[PDB]
Amino acid sequence: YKLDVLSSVHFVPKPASTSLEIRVETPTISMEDAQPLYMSNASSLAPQEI
Amino acid sequence: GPYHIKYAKNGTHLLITGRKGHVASMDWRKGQLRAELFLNETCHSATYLQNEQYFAVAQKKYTFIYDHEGTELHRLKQHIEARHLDFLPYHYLLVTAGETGWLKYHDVSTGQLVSELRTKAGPTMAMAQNPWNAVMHLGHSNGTVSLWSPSMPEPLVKLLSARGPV
Amino acid sequence: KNSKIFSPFRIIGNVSNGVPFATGTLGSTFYIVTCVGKTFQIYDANTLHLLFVSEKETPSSIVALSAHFHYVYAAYENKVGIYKRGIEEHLLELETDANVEHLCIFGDYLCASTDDNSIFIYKKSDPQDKYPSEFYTKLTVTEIQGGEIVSLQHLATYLNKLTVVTKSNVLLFNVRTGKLVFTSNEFPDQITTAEPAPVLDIIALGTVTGEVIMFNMRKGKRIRTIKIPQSRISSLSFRTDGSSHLSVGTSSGDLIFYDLDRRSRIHVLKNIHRESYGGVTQATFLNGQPIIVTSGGDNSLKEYVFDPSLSQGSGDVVVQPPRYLRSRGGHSQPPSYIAFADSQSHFMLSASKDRSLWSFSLRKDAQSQEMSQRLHKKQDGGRVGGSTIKSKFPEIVALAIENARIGEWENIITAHKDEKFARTWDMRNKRVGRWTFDTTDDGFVKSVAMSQCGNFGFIGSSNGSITIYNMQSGILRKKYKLHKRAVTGISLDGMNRKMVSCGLDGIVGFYDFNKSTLLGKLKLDAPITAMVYHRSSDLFALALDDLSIVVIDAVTQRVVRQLWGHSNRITAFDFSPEGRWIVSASLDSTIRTWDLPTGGCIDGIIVDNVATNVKFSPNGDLLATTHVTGNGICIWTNRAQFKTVSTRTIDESEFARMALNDIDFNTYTSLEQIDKELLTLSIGPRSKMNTLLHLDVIRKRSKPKEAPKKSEKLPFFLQLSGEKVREGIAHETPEENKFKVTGRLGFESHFTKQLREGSQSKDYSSLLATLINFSPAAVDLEIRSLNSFEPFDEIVWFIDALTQGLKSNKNFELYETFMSLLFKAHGDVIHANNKNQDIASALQNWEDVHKKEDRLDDLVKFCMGVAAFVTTA
Amino acid sequence: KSDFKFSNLLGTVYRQGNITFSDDGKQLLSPVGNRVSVFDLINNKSFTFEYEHRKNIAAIDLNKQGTLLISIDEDGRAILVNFKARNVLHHFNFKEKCSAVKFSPDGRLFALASGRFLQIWKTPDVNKDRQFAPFVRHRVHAGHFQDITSLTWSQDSRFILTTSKDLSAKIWSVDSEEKNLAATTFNGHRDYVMGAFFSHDQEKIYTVSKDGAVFVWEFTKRKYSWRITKKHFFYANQAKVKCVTFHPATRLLAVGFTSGEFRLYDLPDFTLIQQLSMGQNPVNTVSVNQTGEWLAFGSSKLGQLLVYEWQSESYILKQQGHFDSTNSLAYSPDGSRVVTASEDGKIKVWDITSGFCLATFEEHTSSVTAVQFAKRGQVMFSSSLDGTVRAWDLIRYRNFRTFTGTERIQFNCLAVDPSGEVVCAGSLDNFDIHVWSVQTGQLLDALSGHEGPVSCLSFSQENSVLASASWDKTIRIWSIFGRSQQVEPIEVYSDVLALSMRPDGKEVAVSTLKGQISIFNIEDAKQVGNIDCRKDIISGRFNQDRFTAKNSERSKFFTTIHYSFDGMAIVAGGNNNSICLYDVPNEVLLKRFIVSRNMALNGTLEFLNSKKMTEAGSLDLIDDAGENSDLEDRIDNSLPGSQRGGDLSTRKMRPEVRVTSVQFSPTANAFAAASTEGLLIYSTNDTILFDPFDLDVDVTPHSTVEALREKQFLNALVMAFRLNEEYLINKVYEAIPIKEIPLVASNIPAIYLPRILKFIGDFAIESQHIEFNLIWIKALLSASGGYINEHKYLFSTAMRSIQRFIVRVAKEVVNTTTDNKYTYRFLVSTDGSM
RNA sequence: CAUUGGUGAGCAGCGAAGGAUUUGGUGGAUUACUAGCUAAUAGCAAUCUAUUUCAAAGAAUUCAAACUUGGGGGAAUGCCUUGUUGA
Repeated sequence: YKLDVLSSVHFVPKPASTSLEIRVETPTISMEDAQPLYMSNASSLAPQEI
Repeated sequence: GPYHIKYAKNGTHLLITGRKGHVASMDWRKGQLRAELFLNETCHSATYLQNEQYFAVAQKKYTFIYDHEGTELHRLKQHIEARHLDFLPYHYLLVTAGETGWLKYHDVSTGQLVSELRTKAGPTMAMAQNPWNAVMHLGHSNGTVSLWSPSMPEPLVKLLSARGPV
Repeated sequence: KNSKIFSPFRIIGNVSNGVPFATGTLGSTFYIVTCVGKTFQIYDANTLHLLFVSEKETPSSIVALSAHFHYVYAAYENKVGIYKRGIEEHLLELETDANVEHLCIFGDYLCASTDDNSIFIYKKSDPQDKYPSEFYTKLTVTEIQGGEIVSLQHLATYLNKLTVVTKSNVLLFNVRTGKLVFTSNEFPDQITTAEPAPVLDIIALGTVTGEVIMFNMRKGKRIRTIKIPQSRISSLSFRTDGSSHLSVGTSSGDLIFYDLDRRSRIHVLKNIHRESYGGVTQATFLNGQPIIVTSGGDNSLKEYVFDPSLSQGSGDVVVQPPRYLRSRGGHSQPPSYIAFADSQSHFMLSASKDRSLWSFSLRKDAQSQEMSQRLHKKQDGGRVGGSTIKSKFPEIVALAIENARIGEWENIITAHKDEKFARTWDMRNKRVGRWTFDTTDDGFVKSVAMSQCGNFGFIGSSNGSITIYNMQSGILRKKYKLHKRAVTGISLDGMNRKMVSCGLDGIVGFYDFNKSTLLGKLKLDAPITAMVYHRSSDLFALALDDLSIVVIDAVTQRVVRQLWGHSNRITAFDFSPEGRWIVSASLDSTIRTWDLPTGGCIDGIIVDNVATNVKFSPNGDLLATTHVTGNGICIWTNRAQFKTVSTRTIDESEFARMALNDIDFNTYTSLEQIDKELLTLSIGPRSKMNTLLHLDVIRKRSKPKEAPKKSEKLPFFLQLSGEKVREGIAHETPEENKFKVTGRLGFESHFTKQLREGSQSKDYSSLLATLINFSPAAVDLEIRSLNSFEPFDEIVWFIDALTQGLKSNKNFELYETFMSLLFKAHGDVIHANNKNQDIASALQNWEDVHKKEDRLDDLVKFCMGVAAFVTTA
Repeated sequence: KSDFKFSNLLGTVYRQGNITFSDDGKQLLSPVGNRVSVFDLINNKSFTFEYEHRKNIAAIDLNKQGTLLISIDEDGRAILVNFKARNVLHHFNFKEKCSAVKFSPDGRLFALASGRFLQIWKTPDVNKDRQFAPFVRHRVHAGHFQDITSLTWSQDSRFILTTSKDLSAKIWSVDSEEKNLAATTFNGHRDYVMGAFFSHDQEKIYTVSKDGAVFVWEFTKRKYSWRITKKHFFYANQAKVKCVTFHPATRLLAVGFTSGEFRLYDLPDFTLIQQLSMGQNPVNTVSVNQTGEWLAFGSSKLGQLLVYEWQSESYILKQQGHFDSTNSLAYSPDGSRVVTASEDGKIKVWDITSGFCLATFEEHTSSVTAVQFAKRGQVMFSSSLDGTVRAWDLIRYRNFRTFTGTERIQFNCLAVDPSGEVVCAGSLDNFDIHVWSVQTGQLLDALSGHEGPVSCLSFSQENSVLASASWDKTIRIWSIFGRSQQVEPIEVYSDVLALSMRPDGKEVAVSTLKGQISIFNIEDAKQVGNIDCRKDIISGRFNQDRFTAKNSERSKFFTTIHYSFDGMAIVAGGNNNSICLYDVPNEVLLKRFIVSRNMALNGTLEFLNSKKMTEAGSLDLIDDAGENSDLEDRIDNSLPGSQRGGDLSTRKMRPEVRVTSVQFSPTANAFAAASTEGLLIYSTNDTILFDPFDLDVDVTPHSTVEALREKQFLNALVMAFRLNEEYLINKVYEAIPIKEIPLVASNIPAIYLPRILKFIGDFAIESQHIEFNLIWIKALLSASGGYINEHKYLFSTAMRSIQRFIVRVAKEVVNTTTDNKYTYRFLVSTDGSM
């Protein structure tokens, strides 16, 4: 962090790597921020996934 | 401004330190300006050392020792956030206290921290040296006055002389 | 005379009208009170910054001003007002028609002298009262006693004595007893000024023939006599800085300083103020200071200072001459032209008959400055031709300004009287520019205009030729020759494509600026006098000689609106920034506002003095006008900017004697429902439909991620135990028997009572109305609390309520939402008892109405099929 | 056309100062840096006032009647603004750092805490016309020995409690006759008294100190005097009380601590109702609704704004904005939403109307440089300096794919094919354009030929060619699609900083380092126009600069440009205090907009006040951090040479006014510009201007109404358009019967067809007449469908607005209607028993 | 032959009781104008201080308090912590 800020964020990106993430089925509204509105109502997992 | 003033022990020289960082040393009788610093920094207080040749300035975070012509000699990295400065002329000790609540005695001649004492009473509000016996009196936010010596880690005396900060 | 769109705000550029200013001291500081027509202004002596202005304009012009500590006394006609911080605290009304002339306040006594040699004395009701209010007595000086009163003065250390100074001699009146204590010997020359000396018992008297007398009242004898032959003393003042100096102002505009100790003249300041306007009307030494403040009738206030002597010894002899320190001023004669310098309302440009151009600041007076006339050195290197004696440029008839290229090169063009070239100025430098634009056809300059880009300047000559120069290099580029008489207006559209001109010959020429071609020519009945072009709307109005304003659209070259009603020549007019109004002034002492959409006069004013110029602020907040009398600029506030103004045409006959509501206010409120057959949504936010359906999931998102910590010992009824408002469904109180599941009579909810009332009455209009008003949480709570047990009356009634709502075709998207919530909360109950006749019948009726509302689907499906196809292929 | 006005500011919900609830409780007033933003929570609407202070706002307050608002900056400069008319009444300078301002609950008087003096003034009457000195002083009180921290009005508008840094709270009586009633000073606090309040009965006075002690004062015998009957303590280990508020009716005490956690207390029992944490940053301001059920909190560091419903433990509002971080912006194809990319690495979707962040994404590790939507609109792509390009699926909020170069290059620009099947990104250290396949994620190819870093990219929406520009002083057109790959380089006089593609796909405009906008013909590769912009650009002198602004060459060029969707205008911005809107065919400046007027930002002023300059240097450059009382403020974490990409504490220099991106609204005559303070949106919505088209003397508002009464609908409608009055168009529009709509629609002249379509789209989105508007659209499309096809770009914005209405509100209604039909049939047809 | 090299000797042209260049000092602006001091619901502004004192209120086991240190290795004697001895 310190070196990146010192170099004005003109650094050389780190080597790429692969990692695994777990996605839990939930209503799409929950993932959104809290306001008196929602943008999408779908589920977080597609029909293939289920 | 505002300006904190400290005269020399013999009264021949005047040291002035503005809050915004205008520090000047002058012989006020003959109107000769010995040094003038325009440090772009917040200066709280300044004091003369053994004579007019050297003086100390308590800046934003560190205390700096300067020469007669204004040349910086030392940056006292050990003294942090000092707001009050005093010099014991017979012992050649420089004393500081500030927001850290730490009383530090520094020997100008040898340049070694003689002792650092923990006040444990929060930021120091006032300071005054007892010229007769060189005992330092610190006032605190709890309204007590503590007497200190460099050779005792605990205060010599504690006096309750106010209901609020001294 | 009162406008419905505009209201006076203040005057700009006027510092003093010539009445002697008053000086008052608050602590160590000093302030100066100067008269400006019917209002006075207070300046700080240290900076000459305006502090206060009188809250309201006095009915009559102020004649005298006296200030003591916080309070200021202003005399007008037969009334004396007392002001503090510019706000009137008390008004003293004298009981005689004679107008007040002179005013003196010492201690608790206020002395007012009327022009009939009557002195009115007012006293404080209480010793600690701030100002005198109570009427004490009246002292009258008869012709035998003395001549006309010159001034009222009070000398120090005199108990209850007023030193009345008359033309013939001086008198000493005891105000407490109202008796003539002493009468001075008659003086051969008429007295014009009096001033108490810093010494005791001595008052300096100034005669009409250049003689100053140090009259001693205690001895009643002359002490000294200064002589200034062929001069008239207008003011006197002593230096209290420890130096025995006396400053003598003269009506000639000169200020002389004498050293009383040495009997010598220190210096003379020549022509500090104009002789034509009264010279030095007032010149006062600031108490205990070397600064002397001078004023005159030329709308100027100056300060001079005496520097310390340059000689280490004999500083008394070697006296430095006074030095100009600071001053404030304005035009000496009424402004001839005005213009707003910038898009915001910061600065105004002004020109006057005194041959001076000023830049006036509305936001602060100190920022006001005069633009220099110092000329730049010629680029060629030849010597510039002009008189060695320096003179100001002639009066400015026209002005054009742009801010596209401010700071890059010249951005103002001005036209001068009887002059065959136009001068340029620089607003950033506040100095005359280095270019001069000549007509090149031996004609005077009548019109000046600039392009929006700030690169070109257009000059219209009295011989009909239009010359076009480049502002950066001042090189003549193009010359158009269509008009044979004077060109009185030139304008170019914002796009720099189409250019329009007008002249006294009556033709309106349309040119293509880029191609340099004559697009068209339009002839009007009468000679055209002026032009204003509105660049945003591409409309320009022309003031014809037949007392009409003709609005023309440059795009189509046709007259769109013609305005009638003025009884005399139109001096000036301007467009409103939105392009919807025109405000015009004429010689018949009226200012009319015209509404272009309806082409009628909506507002009318009658000005005491003819308004020579009218200008809107580009913001539209302010309207600035100048008048044939008065050195300042009248600023009006646009009331339409804070409320709607009716556009009903003004009554012509009533205006002459003095000398569909939605359409009137230019608004329209959409109907509740265009037709019964047409489906209409609810009158509210469109998120209400979404909030109701997905309430639970939205609230789950709202809950904090980590459970909040709370004290174990918490009141169980804390929410209810509230000192006293919350209007939620929970905070409902019953309104005033066998137990009933839904609600017991006298203990029933408001909604359920409405539901039961509707069922018997066979109309749920009241119930449907309150459903729409319920909050989304309240709506869910009521539906979910509906009785779900046999014989299922409430569910059946609710279905009948919603079914009625769908018939109305109003708010149908809530009724669909309510029915969706009913199935969500009671779907199983309906499903289990679908065979029950009551539920089956109520459900069947709902479907009958609901089936009809499928046309909306067809309309939506059609538009998507076409709109997708049209935009794509 | 070119009549734009500042409408609202997105990207920031709170910067500093005290947030206040409206008296009705349905609107929240939040100071956003230099302006005041108003959020209508119930109606889901927001607006930001046009008036602008010259420094950041410090205190605001709205009177109970809801008519007058007073806002004060950090220098004591005050502006009185008419809330309903949104216009400024007066400007007042109090000549000192006012800490708090509060209207009396009566509304007649308002009080000022200006240093150690309490100033009470009389409220100007809103109905009265503006005058030179509208304010009238009432009294000035000087009892405190140090600055006043806050003040509280009594419920009867008769007493004021003032709390100062003197470890004291002091009470005053508004009426001189009642001075004996309240002339007491409350002592005994170890630290600053943050707040003092009255109980509902007004017989009890509560005082709260920074150390965390609550004192309960009562008038009791030891003959009667105020005494501390009870003392309560917040046993916070190190957190200090930062803001305190009290609701007398509900006896609710909400306290915000420096640790970032707030507590709700019940007085005088001192029962802890709740304790929550918003984060690690201090809670700067806390406010209570009139009913007492909503509590609004704000944190300045991250610009958070939290409205908490302590009754239900729910968040009405939970938002966090960006300051000096927005690198780019993108409109959704329908224009309902705007996306922003921040240096934090977070992509946020903001709703234009409500003004709140719908969703946030945090996959990217480093600064996000660009964001772009696919033509379809469902999918979004973003690039970041971490070296990855990420595709986002908005329907499920998943990063369904991520692209990365083999050499791990930082990406600064991005372009997406209209088909959404190819993605190209550029860099400032590679000189090549990497290309990926969306479906596969494989790197298709690397385009080479540039001799300098690639600065920008864009796909032609029709021709599907790729235009790239670099600091190589050249532009290259790549025909990547097709059996044969061709490249056509075009030379330019200077480095190319931005590039915009015509919607037609026939021309491309480029902004160069010379301050020039040059338009080239893609097919012929020859210049067709040039616009000079160096003179138009307004650039300010920085406090640290040793050279004039006129001679300064810091930023006299436009780093971002965008076409209007019609194709006749360009909006440009850069690292300067100007947004310039040019007209392409005629190459003239339609208008210039000043981005900011905040003297806090470094680049605002062309000329700096000479009084600041001294023998040492600028007075501003002196660092006054040491004077601050709190340690956290004194700490300096600044790295010596950092310029960009770190927190504001790291830079050590003032923020610089600059515009990172600009775009036109697809569906409205508006454009949005991302800047340091936030996402400024300029729109032409108000339309107060009178801009008639083809008038005659016969055309008049009266004449149109006469036509309606005579049932001449077509003439009435046409005459309304010639006047171009919104109210008159609305009146005629709703007065045409349904039977006559097909006849009128088929007979409207072609010239007025774009105007009616624009009106319907804007009117339909918020109107209640869904069916009537759909009938009109059906009539217009059927009657003049072919004409709209021939001229797509004239009707582009109007058509997108109509589609938004048919998709975002109309489809939502039938979706709710149709599911009831099926839910109905299942319940009746199906057999339910047991 | 060319100097867009320096230094001079002179015209044409411009040209109203002279013209050109450089420079010290002060004043006004460079943010949007509600007045000075104090012990401030009022006094003062020529100050009082010969009523300026009393009364009332006012003291967290927070009895906590370096959020403040360039890296590596130690620290006899100091200092901190923990136990322990004898009073």
